[PDB]
Amino acid sequence: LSKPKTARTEQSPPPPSPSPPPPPPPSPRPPSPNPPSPRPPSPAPPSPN
Amino acid sequence: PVDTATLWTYNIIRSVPVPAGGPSLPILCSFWDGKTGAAPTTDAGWAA
Ligand SMILES: *[C@@H]1O[C@H](CO)[C@H](O)[C@H](O)[C@H]1O
Ligand SMILES: *[C@H]1O[C@H](CO)[C@H](O)[C@H](O)[C@H]1O
Ligand SMILES: *[C@H]1O[C@H](CO)[C@H](O)[C@H](O)[C@H]1O
Ligand SMILES: *[C@H]1O[C@H](CO)[C@H](O)[C@H](O)[C@H]1O
Ligand SMILES: *[C@H]1O[C@H](CO)[C@H](O)[C@H](O)[C@H]1O
Ligand SMILES: *[C@H]1O[C@H](CO)[C@H](O)[C@H](O)[C@H]1O
Ligand SMILES: *[C@H]1O[C@H](CO)[C@H](O)[C@H](O)[C@H]1O
Repeated sequence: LSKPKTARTEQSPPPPSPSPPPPPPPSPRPPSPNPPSPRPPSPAPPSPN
Repeated sequence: PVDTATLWTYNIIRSVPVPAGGPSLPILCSFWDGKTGAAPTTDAGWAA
């Protein structure tokens, strides 16, 4: 070869930069609703006379 | 002839292969050409 290995004046290039991190786990889920509020008392019948 | 370069090529072999999942084993080869001063006599000189 024309110019031998002793005449290679270039400088070596850096290593590969690292690989990116992984994605996150899917977030949880908003708390589910509550069961319908219980109805009120029921008015007793007419008072006697 | 005097005052020309010359290519010294070294090939190194390890008894056990580097672990497959681990990083590369990084080596620093310190070299004394055999004609200049008396060569380092301690590992500190080789590492310098
Ligand atoms: C309430 O209903 C379901 C589960 O009960 C859903 O996953 C959410 O937790 C919320 O919307
Ligand atoms: C690093 O790479 C360059 C090639 O550009 C050169 O061969 C150096 O000798 C090597 O150490
Ligand atoms: C990523 O790292 C490599 C070497 O580890 C190199 O320096 C790149 O320039 C950097 O972006
Ligand atoms: C992710 O990226 C780096 C280079 O950026 C390298 O290729 C790793 O092998 C890959 O996992
Ligand atoms: C919901 O939770 C996930 C984590 O699993 C994500 O990182 C964010 O905190 C949010 O999108
Ligand atoms: C009366 O009590 C509740 C309401 O207060 C409900 O409607 C019942 O059906 C009734 O008995
Ligand atoms: C008639 O009924 C009412 C309900 O509020 C009450 O019990 C009285 O004592 C009765 O006279």
